[PDB]
Amino acid sequence: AVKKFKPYTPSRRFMTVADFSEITKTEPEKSLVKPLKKTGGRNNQGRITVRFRGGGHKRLYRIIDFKRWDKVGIPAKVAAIEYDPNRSARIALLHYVDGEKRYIIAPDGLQVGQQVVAGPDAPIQVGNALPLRFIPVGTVVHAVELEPKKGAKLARAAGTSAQIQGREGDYVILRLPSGELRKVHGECYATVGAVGNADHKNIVLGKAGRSRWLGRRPHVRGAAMNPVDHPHGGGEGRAPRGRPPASPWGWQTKGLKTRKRRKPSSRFIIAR
Amino acid sequence: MKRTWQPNRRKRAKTHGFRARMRTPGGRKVLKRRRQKGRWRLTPAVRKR
RNA sequence: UGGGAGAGGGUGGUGGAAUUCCCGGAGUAGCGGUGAAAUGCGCAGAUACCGGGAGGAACGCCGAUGGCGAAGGCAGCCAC
RNA sequence: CGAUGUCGGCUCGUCGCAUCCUGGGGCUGAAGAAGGUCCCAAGGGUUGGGCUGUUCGCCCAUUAAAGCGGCACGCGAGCUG
RNA sequence: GAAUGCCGGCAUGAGUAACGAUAAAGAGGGUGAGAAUCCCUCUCGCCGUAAGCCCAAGGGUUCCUACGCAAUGGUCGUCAGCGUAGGGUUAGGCGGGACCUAAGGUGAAGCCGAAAGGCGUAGCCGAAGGGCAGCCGGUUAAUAUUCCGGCCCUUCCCGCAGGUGCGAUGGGGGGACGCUCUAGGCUAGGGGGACCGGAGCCAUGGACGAGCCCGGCCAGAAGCGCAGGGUGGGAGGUAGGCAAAUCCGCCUCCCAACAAGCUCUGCGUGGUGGGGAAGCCCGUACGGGUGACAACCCCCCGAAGCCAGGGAGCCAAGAAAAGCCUCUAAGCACAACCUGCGGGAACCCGUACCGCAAACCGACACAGGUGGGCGGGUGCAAGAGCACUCAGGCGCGCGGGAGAACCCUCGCCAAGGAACUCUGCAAGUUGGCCCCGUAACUUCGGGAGAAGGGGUGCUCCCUGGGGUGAUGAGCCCCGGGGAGCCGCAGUGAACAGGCUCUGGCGACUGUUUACCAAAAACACAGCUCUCUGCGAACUCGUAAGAGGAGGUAUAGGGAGCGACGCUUGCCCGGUGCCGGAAGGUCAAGGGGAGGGGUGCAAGCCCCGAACCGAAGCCCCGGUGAACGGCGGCCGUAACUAUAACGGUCCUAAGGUAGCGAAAUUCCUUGUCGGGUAAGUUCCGACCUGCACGAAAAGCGUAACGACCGGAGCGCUGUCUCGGCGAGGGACCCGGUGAAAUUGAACUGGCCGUGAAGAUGCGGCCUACCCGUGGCAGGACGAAAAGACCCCGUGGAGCUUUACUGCAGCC
RNA sequence: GAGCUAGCCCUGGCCAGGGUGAAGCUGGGGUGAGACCCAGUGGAGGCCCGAACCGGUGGGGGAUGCAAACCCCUCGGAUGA
RNA sequence: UGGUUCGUGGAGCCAUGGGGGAAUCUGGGCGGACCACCGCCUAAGGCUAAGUACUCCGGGUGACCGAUAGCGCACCAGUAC
Ligand SMILES: [Mg+2]
Ligand SMILES: [Mg+2]
Ligand SMILES: [Mg+2]
Ligand SMILES: [Mg+2]
Ligand SMILES: [Mg+2]
Ligand SMILES: [Mg+2]
Ligand SMILES: [Mg+2]
Ligand SMILES: [Mg+2]
Ligand SMILES: [Mg+2]
Ligand SMILES: [Mg+2]
Ligand SMILES: [Mg+2]
Ligand SMILES: [Mg+2]
Ligand SMILES: [Mg+2]
Ligand SMILES: [Mg+2]
Ligand SMILES: [Mg+2]
Ligand SMILES: [Mg+2]
Ligand SMILES: [Mg+2]
Ligand SMILES: [Mg+2]
Ligand SMILES: [Mg+2]
Ligand SMILES: [Mg+2]
Ligand SMILES: [Mg+2]
Ligand SMILES: [Mg+2]
Ligand SMILES: [Mg+2]
Ligand SMILES: [Mg+2]
Ligand SMILES: [Mg+2]
Ligand SMILES: [Mg+2]
Ligand SMILES: [Mg+2]
Ligand SMILES: [Mg+2]
Ligand SMILES: [Mg+2]
Ligand SMILES: [Mg+2]
Ligand SMILES: [Mg+2]
Ligand SMILES: [Mg+2]
Ligand SMILES: [Mg+2]
Ligand SMILES: [Mg+2]
Ligand SMILES: [Mg+2]
Ligand SMILES: [Mg+2]
Ligand SMILES: [Mg+2]
Ligand SMILES: [Mg+2]
Ligand SMILES: [Mg+2]
Ligand SMILES: [Mg+2]
Ligand SMILES: [Mg+2]
Ligand SMILES: [Mg+2]
Ligand SMILES: [Mg+2]
Ligand SMILES: [Mg+2]
Ligand SMILES: [Mg+2]
Ligand SMILES: [Mg+2]
Ligand SMILES: [Mg+2]
Ligand SMILES: [Mg+2]
Ligand SMILES: [Mg+2]
Ligand SMILES: [Mg+2]
Ligand SMILES: [Mg+2]
Ligand SMILES: [Mg+2]
Ligand SMILES: [Mg+2]
Ligand SMILES: [Mg+2]
Ligand SMILES: [Mg+2]
Ligand SMILES: [Mg+2]
Ligand SMILES: [Mg+2]
Ligand SMILES: [Mg+2]
Ligand SMILES: [Mg+2]
Ligand SMILES: [Mg+2]
Ligand SMILES: [Mg+2]
Ligand SMILES: [Mg+2]
Ligand SMILES: [Mg+2]
Ligand SMILES: [Mg+2]
Ligand SMILES: [Mg+2]
Ligand SMILES: [Mg+2]
Ligand SMILES: [Mg+2]
Ligand SMILES: [Mg+2]
Ligand SMILES: [Mg+2]
Ligand SMILES: [Mg+2]
Ligand SMILES: [Mg+2]
Ligand SMILES: [Mg+2]
Ligand SMILES: [Mg+2]
Ligand SMILES: [Mg+2]
Ligand SMILES: [Mg+2]
Ligand SMILES: [Mg+2]
Ligand SMILES: [Mg+2]
Ligand SMILES: [Mg+2]
Ligand SMILES: [Mg+2]
Ligand SMILES: [Mg+2]
Ligand SMILES: [Mg+2]
Ligand SMILES: [Mg+2]
Ligand SMILES: [Mg+2]
Ligand SMILES: [Mg+2]
Ligand SMILES: [Mg+2]
Ligand SMILES: [Mg+2]
Ligand SMILES: [Mg+2]
Ligand SMILES: [Mg+2]
Ligand SMILES: [Mg+2]
Ligand SMILES: [Mg+2]
Ligand SMILES: [Mg+2]
Ligand SMILES: [Mg+2]
Ligand SMILES: [Mg+2]
Ligand SMILES: [Mg+2]
Ligand SMILES: [Mg+2]
Ligand SMILES: [Mg+2]
Ligand SMILES: [Mg+2]
Ligand SMILES: [Mg+2]
Ligand SMILES: [Mg+2]
Ligand SMILES: [Mg+2]
Ligand SMILES: [Mg+2]
Ligand SMILES: [Mg+2]
Ligand SMILES: [Mg+2]
Ligand SMILES: [Mg+2]
Ligand SMILES: [Mg+2]
Ligand SMILES: [Mg+2]
Ligand SMILES: [Mg+2]
Ligand SMILES: [Mg+2]
Ligand SMILES: [Mg+2]
Ligand SMILES: [Mg+2]
Ligand SMILES: [Mg+2]
Ligand SMILES: [Mg+2]
Ligand SMILES: [Mg+2]
Ligand SMILES: [Mg+2]
Ligand SMILES: [Mg+2]
Ligand SMILES: [Mg+2]
Ligand SMILES: [Mg+2]
Ligand SMILES: [Mg+2]
Ligand SMILES: [Mg+2]
Ligand SMILES: [Mg+2]
Ligand SMILES: [Mg+2]
Ligand SMILES: [Mg+2]
Ligand SMILES: [Mg+2]
Ligand SMILES: [Mg+2]
Ligand SMILES: [Mg+2]
Ligand SMILES: [Mg+2]
Ligand SMILES: [Mg+2]
Ligand SMILES: [Mg+2]
Ligand SMILES: [Mg+2]
Ligand SMILES: [Mg+2]
Ligand SMILES: [Mg+2]
Ligand SMILES: [Mg+2]
Ligand SMILES: [Mg+2]
Ligand SMILES: [Mg+2]
Ligand SMILES: [Mg+2]
Ligand SMILES: [Mg+2]
Ligand SMILES: [Mg+2]
Ligand SMILES: [Mg+2]
Ligand SMILES: [Mg+2]
Ligand SMILES: [Mg+2]
Ligand SMILES: [Mg+2]
Ligand SMILES: [Mg+2]
Ligand SMILES: [Mg+2]
Ligand SMILES: [Mg+2]
Ligand SMILES: [Mg+2]
Ligand SMILES: [Mg+2]
Ligand SMILES: [Mg+2]
Ligand SMILES: [Mg+2]
Ligand SMILES: [Mg+2]
Ligand SMILES: [Mg+2]
Ligand SMILES: [Mg+2]
Ligand SMILES: [Mg+2]
Ligand SMILES: [Mg+2]
Ligand SMILES: [Mg+2]
Ligand SMILES: [Mg+2]
Ligand SMILES: [Mg+2]
Ligand SMILES: [Mg+2]
Ligand SMILES: [Mg+2]
Ligand SMILES: [Mg+2]
Ligand SMILES: [Mg+2]
Ligand SMILES: [Mg+2]
Ligand SMILES: [Mg+2]
Ligand SMILES: [Mg+2]
Ligand SMILES: [Mg+2]
Ligand SMILES: [Mg+2]
Ligand SMILES: [Mg+2]
Ligand SMILES: [Mg+2]
Ligand SMILES: [Mg+2]
Ligand SMILES: [Mg+2]
Ligand SMILES: [Mg+2]
Ligand SMILES: [Mg+2]
Ligand SMILES: [Mg+2]
Ligand SMILES: [Mg+2]
Ligand SMILES: [Mg+2]
Ligand SMILES: [Mg+2]
Ligand SMILES: [Mg+2]
Ligand SMILES: [Mg+2]
Ligand SMILES: [Mg+2]
Ligand SMILES: [Mg+2]
Ligand SMILES: [Mg+2]
Ligand SMILES: [Mg+2]
Ligand SMILES: [Mg+2]
Ligand SMILES: [Mg+2]
Ligand SMILES: [Mg+2]
Ligand SMILES: [Mg+2]
Ligand SMILES: [Mg+2]
Ligand SMILES: [Mg+2]
Ligand SMILES: [Mg+2]
Ligand SMILES: [Mg+2]
Ligand SMILES: [Mg+2]
Ligand SMILES: [Mg+2]
Ligand SMILES: [Mg+2]
Ligand SMILES: [Mg+2]
Ligand SMILES: [Mg+2]
Ligand SMILES: [Mg+2]
Ligand SMILES: [Mg+2]
Ligand SMILES: [Mg+2]
Ligand SMILES: [Mg+2]
Ligand SMILES: [Mg+2]
Ligand SMILES: [Mg+2]
Ligand SMILES: [Mg+2]
Ligand SMILES: [Mg+2]
Ligand SMILES: [Mg+2]
Ligand SMILES: [Mg+2]
Ligand SMILES: [Mg+2]
Ligand SMILES: [Mg+2]
Ligand SMILES: [Mg+2]
Ligand SMILES: [Mg+2]
Ligand SMILES: [Mg+2]
Ligand SMILES: [Mg+2]
Ligand SMILES: [Mg+2]
Ligand SMILES: [Mg+2]
Ligand SMILES: [Mg+2]
Ligand SMILES: [Mg+2]
Ligand SMILES: [Mg+2]
Ligand SMILES: [Mg+2]
Ligand SMILES: [Mg+2]
Ligand SMILES: [Mg+2]
Ligand SMILES: [Mg+2]
Ligand SMILES: [Mg+2]
Ligand SMILES: [Mg+2]
Ligand SMILES: [Mg+2]
Ligand SMILES: [Mg+2]
Ligand SMILES: [Mg+2]
Ligand SMILES: [Mg+2]
Ligand SMILES: [Mg+2]
Ligand SMILES: [Mg+2]
Ligand SMILES: [Mg+2]
Ligand SMILES: [Mg+2]
Ligand SMILES: [Mg+2]
Ligand SMILES: [Mg+2]
Ligand SMILES: [Mg+2]
Ligand SMILES: [Mg+2]
Ligand SMILES: [Mg+2]
Ligand SMILES: [Mg+2]
Ligand SMILES: [Mg+2]
Ligand SMILES: [Mg+2]
Ligand SMILES: [Mg+2]
Ligand SMILES: [Mg+2]
Ligand SMILES: [Mg+2]
Ligand SMILES: [Mg+2]
Ligand SMILES: [Mg+2]
Ligand SMILES: [Mg+2]
Repeated sequence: AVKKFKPYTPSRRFMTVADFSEITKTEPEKSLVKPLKKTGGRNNQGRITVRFRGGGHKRLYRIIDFKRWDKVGIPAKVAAIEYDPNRSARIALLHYVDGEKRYIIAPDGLQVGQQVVAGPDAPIQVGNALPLRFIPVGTVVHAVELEPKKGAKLARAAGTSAQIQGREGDYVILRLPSGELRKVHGECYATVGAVGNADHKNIVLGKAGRSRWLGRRPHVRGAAMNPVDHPHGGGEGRAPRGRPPASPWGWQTKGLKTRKRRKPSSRFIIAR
Repeated sequence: MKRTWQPNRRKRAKTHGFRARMRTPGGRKVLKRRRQKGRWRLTPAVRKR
């Protein structure tokens, strides 16, 4: 839906805030299962290796369930849907009949009080997790494992999904959110449905401060620098570059493909 | 204005102390040189308890 | 009250022909287009044919000089 | 070049005359008034503004006239910048 | 004898500058050999959300006392933060540690590294973060929440008494948290009083009066009373909380749905314990006596503090561990643990003093800097603002005169108001609150404090609301209405915007060249391109490993542009990039046709053609919000003129929209209009664009700007064109007393000359010796081994299709 | 060598007092249901004025200074990047 | 690739990182590409004084200095600062 503001200040005339009506009466999170101390830090053992990070709001990390084959057959009731600061999606807090409480990444259409389960059994319903093989060809799915028993790694951002295209021996063909055509092992678990919070792409940050709240420090152009700091540095009053556009470290940034050619993964990819 | 020397006993001891010098080979060489030179004080005197 | 007709509107599904593209087989001196031709594609192996895959669009005969709506308009079927 | 601060303005002037006006004067195509040119003569005086960093120039209103140049294109151990 | 030589000593300036904030001094009396400066008394001035108090870091004997002035103090000094000597720092409760954990560090296991060494789950260290039991008074010259007095607590150990299955570094709960706005009751604090307690006092015209002026509290167990914070209670089942678990979690039933009850805080009351002003008398460098059997009462304001884990809202979504409670396991149930009461034990370290400053950082008794808490009254609207002033602490460690020029700060001004000038630079106008009333434009919020006008004091009368008192008196806040009074002036003093039009640039809040540039530069939300399928790409690292990220295409990295509105056209010949199992060239390797060297020979050793050989380049294509670029000449219309039209040359293609003499336009003050009396500036247009142009984006854009340009109303010492006054210096006297510079000097002017600019050479002229206040013309004045220029086969920083290499990648 | 300085990480503290009054809610108007419009409440914002506090805009002074970056007036932000 | 005078040179010998990969006296290395003859050695295991280097320390001597010299210090100096 997206919240809008009146221009009672500049930067408030384009600012826009997400709709939190799907956040059930549960704003503060769950102890026990989560939170962990989350270690803010823009750098390695010493050196910054990803520029322009730092600042922004403190965050507690929600240690979510990305491998649902622990509770094969054990159903759970969706107790709540909460805001997760460490990801774009929302998170669903579910109570297993087992008594154990877990968070799943909250798919689109998930309602509070609804029944969800994981396993080869599992009715093909939104929220349920299955090995890819037993899911009907053509249904959309998310939180897809890459290799069996390694954890969900595909389609976890707000409003993303993958669609099952076909099967081929022990593998099923997925069309990933990028549009890549990928061979993924049949035994890989994935949970049916799309991610939801799909209005995430429609939010307008509004001002610089909002960028800072998310820990995103200002990004300065190479043109603004000096030849010591970027081959785009200098020269005189503005400059159109003078060479194929490059990163600070000298590699070209318009077209140069960079995935290594001889990767063993190559014989499982079909598209772009 | 604000000058460069802003004393701190913990900073002085943690930065120039005997144990800090002993922790690395470069500082052990510092203590070796000051000993051979006959320095009365191998490391800065940081006081208080 | 009792019945009748109808592409009335919508949501969710769902079918086949066909187009284009990708993959394999086997096949080679051109295809294409126009009043005439060229651009163009084709010796890096095309058009033609077969097998499978993908996606979008409208709905072939029925179909009518037919029907429905206030109008613009409304067409493969199913349920609500 | 092991130092001679460089345009323009302000302030302080001072010097040369090949004279902008004032005074003397020959000639005049000098009726008179006013002019032209010219010899002698610097004692003094030689406005306030608009434009522009401007020197210079163009204009507005005047005036007897709105002079040219030298003094490290005078003058920053005087000022500005 | 020289090296702007090195070390040391002494001159010069020169008794000159300065004596370190303009908050301020006068007198008198002590002491002393010596008093503007030390002591005491009075008069005066200054600070007072400090220039007063309390903590923290730092400092480290500066604290106190006694004896002293050679040196330190910008002078003096009998003085001190100085010298000599002595003394002073007392804790189970304050702070730190025999408590905990975070970043980070360290680090057994383990991983890596020529070596030194690097990462590294556990554990450990690691703190104004959590946990922890004390308040009030009195005493020293110096310590006190440490010593004493009163009252109150905390742990441990041993004993009896009563209870219970006790019971772990293990399981669970708890601790446990953001920003803004807040309700209820309290406290600190403050205002006050006809009430109480006081030594006193009627002055100078009046006042013996509810007169003046001072003070009217502090802490305090148990039990209480009020406000408040936390919490449901059971009965079954159980597969989860990595063993077990009566605990937790989860499902099903029942009573609560209440904060009733249970604990837990704070605040009043409280057995009881302390303090107790002004004034007067004393001798202190200060404190004591008395006032004192001191009184210790009632209202009002009321916090940002307490009840604090209270409530509500919002997105950007808000530490960890231990102490604490429960649960159980090995073990043990003669243990052990819980409760109550006794007796016993309770360590180590700091404790002085300064602490917005003469004790910390500044070489200095330096106008700079330094975290946190308290920080009173009055009045101006308010408030930590500003003016005065309690408590208190100061007069800034050279004075005295004078009344010059001149410098700085400040005040005023006739008449004119920007004529000054680069430019209203500066300064001046305006200025707080209440009430009316406001345009274009606009993104509908704004522009708005537009502009701009009126009121503002004081007395009396009537009168409406609230809060605390019971539905009332007092009291505390706000108003409304009506008459009057005074001055030039009523936010009367202090703090408290000048106004308007237009354009250029940037959307806007912001960031930046510490120490000359705060901008039109950077950033910014937003838009586009590209890379990247998770052991992701990219980055650091030899590696291990770490970031990316405990993230997964709505995610992450690079690049550019830069809100928003409207839009971003043609050229892929060249470069970059992307896609192309064809062909050409193409290294090592394979292959051996053939030939060579020795040998009596088998043999051994060499070269060595075809032929099979990758990536790359060539070649084929795509791709410009990738690198980039987007023409010329001649002719033609019936007034001339122009050329909608035509022809031709060439390129890969031959700038469309939109703007345009611009932040771009040389000629140029292009040309017309407008602003002026006058307009190389400014604005509106034409287009002949030397040399705009569409994401190094193009054209506009409300608002915004310590950005830049132009113009006007208002106001001025900016100017005609200056004058006067005040003060701190300058100046004279006493006192302490620098500096760079300096070949030596007994150092005139002119006209010449001299290395081309003479005090010193030539000729003439002028000129007694020597000082003081001063102006700057000169001594090519001082200060920097010229920073522009050139040179050196001098150095450094950058980029590239310069050379040759290296990391990295194929 | 990061006790100055730049960035970040962990944990603490601070921002007086005033104005403007977003969304949402309550009532009412209006419809078939709305949208929407009035009030009242409400306390939003890289909100406005402006002390502490963080700055350093313009001018004057200072230039062997109080100061090897200062001083006076003026100026910016001032719940947020 | 390194060492040797040896810098690819006719480039060996000695050591190696790397691919292949023997034998035990009629066995193997070498005599500077290579081959034949003729000669010298017996690798892939370790220990080995002396003669040789130096002067923190002690002693002796000086066509060595004599407080701006001589070690930075003749003196409580690697101190004061
Ligand atoms: Mg590391
Ligand atoms: Mg690092
Ligand atoms: Mg480190
Ligand atoms: Mg998470
Ligand atoms: Mg979410
Ligand atoms: Mg940027
Ligand atoms: Mg730059
Ligand atoms: Mg570069
Ligand atoms: Mg570069
Ligand atoms: Mg530059
Ligand atoms: Mg250029
Ligand atoms: Mg460039
Ligand atoms: Mg170029
Ligand atoms: Mg690709
Ligand atoms: Mg790369
Ligand atoms: Mg590749
Ligand atoms: Mg020169
Ligand atoms: Mg020379
Ligand atoms: Mg000289
Ligand atoms: Mg000179
Ligand atoms: Mg000179
Ligand atoms: Mg000149
Ligand atoms: Mg000049
Ligand atoms: Mg003449
Ligand atoms: Mg005449
Ligand atoms: Mg005449
Ligand atoms: Mg005449
Ligand atoms: Mg004449
Ligand atoms: Mg003359
Ligand atoms: Mg004359
Ligand atoms: Mg003028
Ligand atoms: Mg003018
Ligand atoms: Mg003249
Ligand atoms: Mg002259
Ligand atoms: Mg000249
Ligand atoms: Mg000139
Ligand atoms: Mg001149
Ligand atoms: Mg000057
Ligand atoms: Mg000058
Ligand atoms: Mg001069
Ligand atoms: Mg001067
Ligand atoms: Mg000499
Ligand atoms: Mg000499
Ligand atoms: Mg000589
Ligand atoms: Mg010298
Ligand atoms: Mg002297
Ligand atoms: Mg004197
Ligand atoms: Mg003098
Ligand atoms: Mg003098
Ligand atoms: Mg003097
Ligand atoms: Mg002074
Ligand atoms: Mg006296
Ligand atoms: Mg006396
Ligand atoms: Mg005596
Ligand atoms: Mg402390
Ligand atoms: Mg000190
Ligand atoms: Mg002392
Ligand atoms: Mg004494
Ligand atoms: Mg003394
Ligand atoms: Mg003295
Ligand atoms: Mg002094
Ligand atoms: Mg004394
Ligand atoms: Mg003292
Ligand atoms: Mg002393
Ligand atoms: Mg102990
Ligand atoms: Mg002990
Ligand atoms: Mg401890
Ligand atoms: Mg400990
Ligand atoms: Mg610990
Ligand atoms: Mg850790
Ligand atoms: Mg770390
Ligand atoms: Mg450790
Ligand atoms: Mg380590
Ligand atoms: Mg670690
Ligand atoms: Mg604490
Ligand atoms: Mg404690
Ligand atoms: Mg004391
Ligand atoms: Mg107590
Ligand atoms: Mg128990
Ligand atoms: Mg038990
Ligand atoms: Mg226990
Ligand atoms: Mg626990
Ligand atoms: Mg816990
Ligand atoms: Mg109240
Ligand atoms: Mg009280
Ligand atoms: Mg009170
Ligand atoms: Mg009172
Ligand atoms: Mg009172
Ligand atoms: Mg009495
Ligand atoms: Mg009387
Ligand atoms: Mg009185
Ligand atoms: Mg009273
Ligand atoms: Mg009580
Ligand atoms: Mg109660
Ligand atoms: Mg049970
Ligand atoms: Mg249970
Ligand atoms: Mg268990
Ligand atoms: Mg009480
Ligand atoms: Mg008393
Ligand atoms: Mg005293
Ligand atoms: Mg506070
Ligand atoms: Mg709460
Ligand atoms: Mg709360
Ligand atoms: Mg935790
Ligand atoms: Mg622990
Ligand atoms: Mg047991
Ligand atoms: Mg047992
Ligand atoms: Mg003490
Ligand atoms: Mg003390
Ligand atoms: Mg003090
Ligand atoms: Mg201060
Ligand atoms: Mg302070
Ligand atoms: Mg000071
Ligand atoms: Mg100091
Ligand atoms: Mg002083
Ligand atoms: Mg401060
Ligand atoms: Mg106060
Ligand atoms: Mg006050
Ligand atoms: Mg007062
Ligand atoms: Mg008041
Ligand atoms: Mg006010
Ligand atoms: Mg305060
Ligand atoms: Mg004040
Ligand atoms: Mg006082
Ligand atoms: Mg002084
Ligand atoms: Mg005045
Ligand atoms: Mg005047
Ligand atoms: Mg007047
Ligand atoms: Mg006027
Ligand atoms: Mg003018
Ligand atoms: Mg003038
Ligand atoms: Mg101007
Ligand atoms: Mg001004
Ligand atoms: Mg005024
Ligand atoms: Mg005012
Ligand atoms: Mg003003
Ligand atoms: Mg007024
Ligand atoms: Mg208007
Ligand atoms: Mg108008
Ligand atoms: Mg309207
Ligand atoms: Mg405007
Ligand atoms: Mg408005
Ligand atoms: Mg007004
Ligand atoms: Mg009442
Ligand atoms: Mg009342
Ligand atoms: Mg009046
Ligand atoms: Mg004032
Ligand atoms: Mg104002
Ligand atoms: Mg005005
Ligand atoms: Mg403007
Ligand atoms: Mg324009
Ligand atoms: Mg212009
Ligand atoms: Mg800006
Ligand atoms: Mg603002
Ligand atoms: Mg600067
Ligand atoms: Mg610096
Ligand atoms: Mg600097
Ligand atoms: Mg600099
Ligand atoms: Mg500046
Ligand atoms: Mg600025
Ligand atoms: Mg868009
Ligand atoms: Mg790397
Ligand atoms: Mg790594
Ligand atoms: Mg990683
Ligand atoms: Mg992570
Ligand atoms: Mg992205
Ligand atoms: Mg990016
Ligand atoms: Mg840009
Ligand atoms: Mg658009
Ligand atoms: Mg374009
Ligand atoms: Mg383009
Ligand atoms: Mg285009
Ligand atoms: Mg191309
Ligand atoms: Mg091209
Ligand atoms: Mg090419
Ligand atoms: Mg290619
Ligand atoms: Mg090839
Ligand atoms: Mg070959
Ligand atoms: Mg032969
Ligand atoms: Mg091509
Ligand atoms: Mg004609
Ligand atoms: Mg033509
Ligand atoms: Mg041609
Ligand atoms: Mg055009
Ligand atoms: Mg033009
Ligand atoms: Mg023009
Ligand atoms: Mg004209
Ligand atoms: Mg004109
Ligand atoms: Mg002008
Ligand atoms: Mg044209
Ligand atoms: Mg341009
Ligand atoms: Mg163009
Ligand atoms: Mg472009
Ligand atoms: Mg732009
Ligand atoms: Mg424009
Ligand atoms: Mg624009
Ligand atoms: Mg504009
Ligand atoms: Mg500005
Ligand atoms: Mg700004
Ligand atoms: Mg005006
Ligand atoms: Mg004046
Ligand atoms: Mg004047
Ligand atoms: Mg005159
Ligand atoms: Mg005066
Ligand atoms: Mg004197
Ligand atoms: Mg001469
Ligand atoms: Mg002579
Ligand atoms: Mg002479
Ligand atoms: Mg003199
Ligand atoms: Mg002078
Ligand atoms: Mg002179
Ligand atoms: Mg001279
Ligand atoms: Mg000179
Ligand atoms: Mg030099
Ligand atoms: Mg030199
Ligand atoms: Mg030079
Ligand atoms: Mg030059
Ligand atoms: Mg050369
Ligand atoms: Mg060179
Ligand atoms: Mg360098
Ligand atoms: Mg630092
Ligand atoms: Mg404070
Ligand atoms: Mg509203
Ligand atoms: Mg507000
Ligand atoms: Mg604001
Ligand atoms: Mg503002
Ligand atoms: Mg402000
Ligand atoms: Mg700043
Ligand atoms: Mg300041
Ligand atoms: Mg300033
Ligand atoms: Mg100045
Ligand atoms: Mg302002
Ligand atoms: Mg070699
Ligand atoms: Mg070799
Ligand atoms: Mg050779
Ligand atoms: Mg060789
Ligand atoms: Mg080998
Ligand atoms: Mg050998
Ligand atoms: Mg051989
Ligand atoms: Mg040989
Ligand atoms: Mg051996
Ligand atoms: Mg000597
Ligand atoms: Mg010596």
